Amino acid sequence: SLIAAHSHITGLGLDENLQPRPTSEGMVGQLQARRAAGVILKMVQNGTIAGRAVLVAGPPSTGKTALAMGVSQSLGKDVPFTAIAGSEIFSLELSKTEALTQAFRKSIGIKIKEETELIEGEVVEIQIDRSITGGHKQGKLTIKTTDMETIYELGNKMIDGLTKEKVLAGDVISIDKASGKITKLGRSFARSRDYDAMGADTRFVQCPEGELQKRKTVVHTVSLHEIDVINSRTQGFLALFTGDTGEIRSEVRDQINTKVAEWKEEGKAEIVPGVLFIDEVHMLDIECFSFINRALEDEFAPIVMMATNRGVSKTRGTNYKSPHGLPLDLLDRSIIITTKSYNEQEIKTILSIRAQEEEVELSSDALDLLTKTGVETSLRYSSNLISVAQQIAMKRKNNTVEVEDVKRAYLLFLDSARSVKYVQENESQYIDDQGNVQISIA
Amino acid sequence: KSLSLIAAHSHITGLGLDENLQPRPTSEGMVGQLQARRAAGVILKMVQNGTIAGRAVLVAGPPSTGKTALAMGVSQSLGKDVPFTAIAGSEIFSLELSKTEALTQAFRKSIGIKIKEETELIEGEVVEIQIDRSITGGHKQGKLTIKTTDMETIYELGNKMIDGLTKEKVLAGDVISIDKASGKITKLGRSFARSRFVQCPEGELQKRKTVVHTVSLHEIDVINSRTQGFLALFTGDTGEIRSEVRDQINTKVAEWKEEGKAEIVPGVLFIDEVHMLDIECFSFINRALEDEFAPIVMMATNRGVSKTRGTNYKSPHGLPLDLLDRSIIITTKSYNEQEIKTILSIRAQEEEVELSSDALDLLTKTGVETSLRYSSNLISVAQQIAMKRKNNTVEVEDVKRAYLLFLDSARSVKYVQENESQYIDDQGNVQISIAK
Amino acid sequence: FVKPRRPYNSEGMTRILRRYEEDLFCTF
Amino acid sequence: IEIDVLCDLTQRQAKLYQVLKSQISTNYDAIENAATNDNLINAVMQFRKVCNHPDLFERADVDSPFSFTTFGKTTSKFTDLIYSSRNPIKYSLPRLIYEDLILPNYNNDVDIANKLKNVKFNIFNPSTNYELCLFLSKLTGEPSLNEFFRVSTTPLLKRVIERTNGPKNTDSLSFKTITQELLEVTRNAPSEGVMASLLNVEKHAYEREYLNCIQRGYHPNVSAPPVTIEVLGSSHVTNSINNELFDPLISQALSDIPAITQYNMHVKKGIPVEDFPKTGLFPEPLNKNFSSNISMPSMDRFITESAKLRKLDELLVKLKSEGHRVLIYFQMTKMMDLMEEYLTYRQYNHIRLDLVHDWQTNPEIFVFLLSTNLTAADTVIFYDSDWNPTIDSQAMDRAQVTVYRLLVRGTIEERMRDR
Amino acid sequence: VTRTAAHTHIKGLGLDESGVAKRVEGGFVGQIEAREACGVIVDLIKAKKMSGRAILLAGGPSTGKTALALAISQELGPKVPFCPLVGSELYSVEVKKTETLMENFRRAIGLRIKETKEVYEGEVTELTPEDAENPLGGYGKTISHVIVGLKSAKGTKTLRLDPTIYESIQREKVSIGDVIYIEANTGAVKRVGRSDAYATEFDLETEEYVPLPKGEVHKKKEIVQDVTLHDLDVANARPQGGQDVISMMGQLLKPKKTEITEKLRQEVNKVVAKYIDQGVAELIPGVLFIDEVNMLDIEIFTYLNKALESNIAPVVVLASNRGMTTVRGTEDVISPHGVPPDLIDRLLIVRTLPYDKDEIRTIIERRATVERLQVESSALDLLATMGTETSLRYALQLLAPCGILAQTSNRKEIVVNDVNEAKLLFLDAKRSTKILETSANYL
Amino acid sequence: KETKEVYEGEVTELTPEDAENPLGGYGKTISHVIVGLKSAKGTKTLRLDPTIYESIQREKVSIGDVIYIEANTGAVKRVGRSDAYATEFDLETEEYVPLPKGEVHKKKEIVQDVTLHDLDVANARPQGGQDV
Ligand SMILES: Nc1ncnc2c1ncn2[C@@H]1O[C@H](COP(=O)(O)OP(=O)(O)O)[C@@H](O)[C@H]1O
Ligand SMILES: Nc1ncnc2c1ncn2[C@@H]1O[C@H](COP(=O)(O)OP(=O)(O)O)[C@@H](O)[C@H]1O
Ligand SMILES: Nc1ncnc2c1ncn2[C@@H]1O[C@H](COP(=O)(O)OP(=O)(O)O)[C@@H](O)[C@H]1O
Repeated sequence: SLIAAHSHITGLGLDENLQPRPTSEGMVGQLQARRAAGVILKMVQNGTIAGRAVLVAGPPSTGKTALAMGVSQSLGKDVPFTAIAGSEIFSLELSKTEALTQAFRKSIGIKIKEETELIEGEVVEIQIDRSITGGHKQGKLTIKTTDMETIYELGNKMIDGLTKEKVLAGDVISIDKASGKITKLGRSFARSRDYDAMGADTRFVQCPEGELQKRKTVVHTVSLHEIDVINSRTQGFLALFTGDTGEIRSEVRDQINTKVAEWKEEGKAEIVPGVLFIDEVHMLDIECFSFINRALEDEFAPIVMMATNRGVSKTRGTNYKSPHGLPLDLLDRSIIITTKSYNEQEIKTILSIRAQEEEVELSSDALDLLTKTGVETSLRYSSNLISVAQQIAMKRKNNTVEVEDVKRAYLLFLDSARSVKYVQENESQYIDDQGNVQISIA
Repeated sequence: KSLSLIAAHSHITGLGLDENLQPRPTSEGMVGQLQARRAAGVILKMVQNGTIAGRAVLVAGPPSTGKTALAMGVSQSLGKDVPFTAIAGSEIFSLELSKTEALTQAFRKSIGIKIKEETELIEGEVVEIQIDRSITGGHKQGKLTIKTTDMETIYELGNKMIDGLTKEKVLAGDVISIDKASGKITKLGRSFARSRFVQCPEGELQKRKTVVHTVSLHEIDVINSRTQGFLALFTGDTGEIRSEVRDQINTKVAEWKEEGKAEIVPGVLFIDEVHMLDIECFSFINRALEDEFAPIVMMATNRGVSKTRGTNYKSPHGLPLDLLDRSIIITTKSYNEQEIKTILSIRAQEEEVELSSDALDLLTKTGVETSLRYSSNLISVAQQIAMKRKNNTVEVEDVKRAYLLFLDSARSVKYVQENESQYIDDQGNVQISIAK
Repeated sequence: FVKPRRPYNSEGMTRILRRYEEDLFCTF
Repeated sequence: IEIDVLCDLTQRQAKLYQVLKSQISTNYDAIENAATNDNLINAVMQFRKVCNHPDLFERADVDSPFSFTTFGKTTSKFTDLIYSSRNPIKYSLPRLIYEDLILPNYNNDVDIANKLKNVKFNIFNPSTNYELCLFLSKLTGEPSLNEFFRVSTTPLLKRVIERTNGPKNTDSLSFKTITQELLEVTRNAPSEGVMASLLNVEKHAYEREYLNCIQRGYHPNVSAPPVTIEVLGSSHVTNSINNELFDPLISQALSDIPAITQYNMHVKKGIPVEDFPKTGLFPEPLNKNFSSNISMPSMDRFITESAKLRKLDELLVKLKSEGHRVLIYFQMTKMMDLMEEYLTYRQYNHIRLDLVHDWQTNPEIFVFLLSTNLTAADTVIFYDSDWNPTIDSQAMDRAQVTVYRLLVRGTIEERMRDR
Repeated sequence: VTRTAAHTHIKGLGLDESGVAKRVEGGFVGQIEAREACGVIVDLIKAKKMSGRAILLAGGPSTGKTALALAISQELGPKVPFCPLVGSELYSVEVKKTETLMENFRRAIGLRIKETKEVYEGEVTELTPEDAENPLGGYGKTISHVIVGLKSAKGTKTLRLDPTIYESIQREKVSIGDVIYIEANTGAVKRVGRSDAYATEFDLETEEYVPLPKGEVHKKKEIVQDVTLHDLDVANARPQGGQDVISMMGQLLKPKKTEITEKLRQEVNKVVAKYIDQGVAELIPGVLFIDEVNMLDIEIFTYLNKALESNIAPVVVLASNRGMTTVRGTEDVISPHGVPPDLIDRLLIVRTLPYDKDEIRTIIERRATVERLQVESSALDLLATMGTETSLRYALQLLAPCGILAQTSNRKEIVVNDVNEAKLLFLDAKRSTKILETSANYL
Repeated sequence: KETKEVYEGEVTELTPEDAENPLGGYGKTISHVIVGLKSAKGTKTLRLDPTIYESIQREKVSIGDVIYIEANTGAVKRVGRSDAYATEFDLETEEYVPLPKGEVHKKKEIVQDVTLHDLDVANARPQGGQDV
């Protein structure tokens, strides 16, 4: 894909003793928060501990969401990671508690084992009997490998999958019985009688040998929220993509919980927990905080990581101020990971990593100027200046980025403090809080 | 009878009044409040006369003084087939209905139309059913031999009777009922054959039955609205019935009363906590009380000089003075020791709670110092404490244990105020730590 | 022994037969 | 020799144990030592019945919603079955309301006002508003000017069923959007094409997540028909209600004609296919499991409902290579559950308690019962915990000596074993 | 092995036969008077006689109110309907909050019904329709009847279905050789699947293969079903289950909460009372639990005042951490626990007290044993001092990082160094607030 | 970028050729469908699949119509009638398209520019569900 702000983070950069390296897997510095995140990651990977609230706190441009993305990269596959912001909860078709419930159940995965018969072979003959209106469809499929040849009875869905990706005789195809997947591997006959209708140029495939039916066990992970949406109504699979899952009843949730407990006790399925990450958690209402307080005490509750960058600020939905924008009963249920600011060396290493990721060649003095600018103004400002300095240097028809390219990009694009000073020096030129402005020059 | 556990007003079977509208000191589960009960009897006679339309009354007083008890007494003394619509003030703030539309539905649910009609019914015990099938099945013939305690007859059935008897399968020994015009067969049940069980019905088959239907004006509004089926009477998605349908219903009801085919039964719309409405609902009530097809509206509130919802000023009873100008106010007063003791004894007698005289005196002292509802709630938990010790009678120690285990309002306030650091205040501050 | 096949009823239904050499559409 | 082996408690077993402990109560510790030392005995026997099998307590029948219905039920050549379900809730409507407000009458005006509002004052009438119809036909491109009056005066579901429109005017302002073009090119398109696969991702997500074979998890608790309205002495109400609930166009649309019936109308009766009633518009379910709310009692579930029976079944899976003998002890009514356990899927040669000499001559038989010399037996397995050892030693007097006391944790059974 | 949560260690209230509370039993430590009051309330619920009884669990944070509600639910058993709820859950964007409160009120009242089902089950042998003589009349359908032959174990019979029952048959895609299950109560058909009398190795649709059903065709079977009043209300408000086109199209519409009228609830109550009077169903009243009852505004409290006076209302238990707080939706109404005095008069406040050092220590010990962790005595004492200094929940939630740090260093025990490192890595609310007050760029 | 290989033009004949020994119990069992297409300077006779023939019945394709077949999918598309085949001189509501230019067999590379929101909108809705 494209290069984003967290593309360089490929994990957490920790040893087997949960000790962070000074620079590993795109993460440099922040050792105590990285060790705490490794402890959280090991607690997730254990899977026996449910519904723990974790708060990540610190100033802006420090690495809270960088730490969350490092946890997500170190989480591994087939483990859910639902990364949402605090503004997605406020919806017009869902309640706040229902949206929070859907976000909670999107983070709990169910690993299901299924038994599948794979039937790969050359098609001898397809007989399809259809009704006059084409509604009812049945028939037979005589399929063959180099050892034995069988005849199968086809249903409606298998015939519908045979009509699309049109299978003729002499075609080597694969049949997945548990999923209804028709895969045309190719054509093995190459008959002399060729029709003028098709434009098919299927490759030659060797005749498959051995047994025709092969038994195998497949493993797939489906989230809880998919199961409630599917079981909620008839066309729930459409609602999994349209998002028209309006306020699923609690009876569906209770029956799905009992059914997945029965699936766990049968050995058919297993429950893996994941991480619900909530960026900008101060934006939630006090009703959302109360629902989070009572929903953390559930058996099917994931590990909740929250990130906020605010001090003693006003809690939304109330009239008082609280630390981190969160009430004290929520902070009672949470363990707080604190993230601290960087020095010159950590900012320099972050900028060098970001320039290496962006395929931007920097000189030593250009990197020193970018480090000094990042220390003075902001790390994000210099990390944004890297790309436009690279564009300026490529406009100058030289491969590397020099000091004057960084100075030209600094002169062209402003930071927060310079723009604040320019606005305050030219106050009448801008619309103030009272809606007064002087457009006229004279 | 229907579903009824023991509730807060289960002991009230009506208003304990004489023929001269004089309240007895203890009758029909109601004690005390002589002026309030006499005023409620006057309002009940206004409803029973049926010639006065759109009168608003306000039952006002302190909490736990019997405003809802008075409304329940009026509802119980009203009788059957008279519409009593009891709603709370927060029920009309809907998401799919406007507040004036919800108030219109609540107003028109309390006016009924009484229609009497005749139907020919055949209710009998089936002796036997014979049906001789054809060679192919184009025509079916049959004989139904039915009987009662007095009569016994045989009927030559048509095709539609045979189809309506094979569906809803009737065998020999079934007491059934047949409506001839609508073709509906209802299996009342198995007769007294030893081999549910219902006795064989009395004679004179094919009898005229007079059915008296009381249909509220809201139901006819939902029916006459052609975009609304009567399932919206059960689903509740009527969705802002248009005014012109209501005008056609009013003209049709007036012409039915003039023709003599139907009668009008006015009822009572009771609004508990009427202060929870806002000012626009009060204005709509102020105009809607002037309709000819408007019921008598009882309103209950306990607030005193409170801020009116939707405004920024304060008004008596939470109600603006144009609404109080259109209403006559019934004032309920507090109870003394004897009335509290009689209410507690009635509540204990209803819940089958046998308690001693000194236990009654202790509960009366608790209900005088604290509240009537606290002691009436303490009665049942004291009974549970009594049967935990395998005792069938509530003693003084059971009431003492119930008072120790469960707190009242003032004790909870005092215990909170003595330990206010352990709770969450208005600023969200709490000290969850117990040391240092 | 061997269990018999399920009875296959295709009366009054058009047939599409795809074989090695030719394809047939037996319609009505 | 003695190999007491332990098990857990399943979800239904734990639910039955909790409901028994809450519905019995009365000093459960005294119940525990009462079960240790040996009304009172029936609670101990029903607790042991719950511990043995959840289906020993009540049989698990079908999992269906509660039918909120009144129907024609038998109180007790072909017998016909006719749909006769009705709601127990009956709404009584008087004849006066129906005959004076809904039906046309000489003193009524509903037909006259309906024609005046729907036909005479319709703005899509070509007799009075031909200019608006011409403008809308230039806009939409409809080949018929009467389409707007027909569409505006038909029910929406009836319109949805009867939308078979083929030609459109090219000289019109109705434009073909880009997304509609992408819909049209992949209406009938094979897989692995880039335009075909870029717009068919829901089917790919269906196929790769194995959603074709996923079991149903939720069914409703109560299933109810609509509330039946009865009007006494009027067949018009019954005819209108039957025409509304069982409208043949909507009923035919949500179903299909049988194929031999389609052959009879098309070939034998000469009806063209274009004049057939529209069928097959009912949406397909996710699976065959999602087609109905009724769930059959699974035989494979019955093994895993009891941890004792599940562990015993995987023990016969493990020890199928060597003959043995099973012992049930004092618990009655657990025999027929075992007979239907081993005669449905896992067929083992067996006898029911002569047969001792049959065991001593035939070694291909596998399972004993003998609820309370047999030296030809080689491996014994019990089904009761450590009771008074007199009858236990009498049982092992029959008798390699391998002993299995299937013990269950978290229950009175393991309590008494520990005693 | 087993996944644990905040209230996994609690098995019940843990009382004697006389109602007194043992100090440490049932997963509970302390709160003797609160547990005794909850046991009295549990006995009141088990009496199944009263309606609308309401208590309030009042206390500080982390004092065990939700623990007591879960203990009440565990002591009542799975048959008694327990409806847990938050005060924030009543604010729905589909329907009004009072309707949601009434729906939860009906959801907390249960019913156990014996139901007789008439069943035609068996393997389809023949399935022949009889066509209508005028197929295109527009008044009937293309067929008149359908003859279907079903054989069970030791029994064979044929059925003549009307087109509605055959429509229900053919929507299940029933062919020759399918064991099926027709329910005569609703007309619903279950296709059990292919019979095993034929060959089962030549299908492609991963079907299941079932034997012939035992007994005769046309059985009458008794099923014990546990429903709620809300289930009946939502089934009658949105009708699904019939074979008429209204039920079938209402199956396919998007479900949405509606304001269920009082007329439908009274009709459902009449039918349920008729079921009770015939002795075929029994009523099981239950518990509606509302945690964080401070989140309700004044309209929900006003509707609660009316709804508690009903003759079918369940036992409602509430929890609140608030002290003298203003009621939500009001301006100047200062009330205890954020609950207005009109509802407080209808309540029975059950106080819950904070814990001591040793109670916190044994709570930490029980939470360590339920999470399968081994803690040294000195580390347990340091955890107890940390719990008394910061918070009980912070000491309980630090056990899992201590176990992670213990298993990192290849140890099973939790040493004092592990809990010191977990104290250093993870912060409580007070230390985080002290960092917030002494920081410049709004930490 | 994608490759479209199509045969389009005014049609000349539609002969659903019957097979030898054509089974039993069915009428007009089709071995193949011969379609004679013509365009500007080109004329091609195509031997199609039998299963295209019902699509011939689906789009109401008669002799004189301008049709359009993609090679990969084999789906016909009745664009309209030819301008020369305006036989109904008095009254007709057919759309008379001109005869298409170039050869009948044309294989062309086309480029389609969409957005990701267009893909999300087209994938969200049920693509040809054909239900109520
Ligand atoms: N330890 C780190 N290693 C690498 N990059 C980091 C680190 N900490 C912060 N960053 C970078 O700093 C930027 C701001 O961090 P981020 O977490 O996105 O915002 P905030 O810290 O304000 O929540 C990100 O683009 C991220 O790539
Ligand atoms: N006069 C009375 N006679 C009998 N019972 C009464 C009387 N007044 C009040 N009660 C009972 O006291 C309880 C609380 O009174 P309530 O009707 O709630 O008063 P209010 O509605 O003014 O708060 C009710 O259950 C009611 O039955
Ligand atoms: N008496 C007790 N014995 C054992 N554990 C308790 C006790 N009281 C509280 N806890 C534990 O303390 C935690 C907080 O209890 P909870 O009821 O959720 O908070 P609150 O009391 O604020 O509602 C719970 O996880 C519970 O397990």
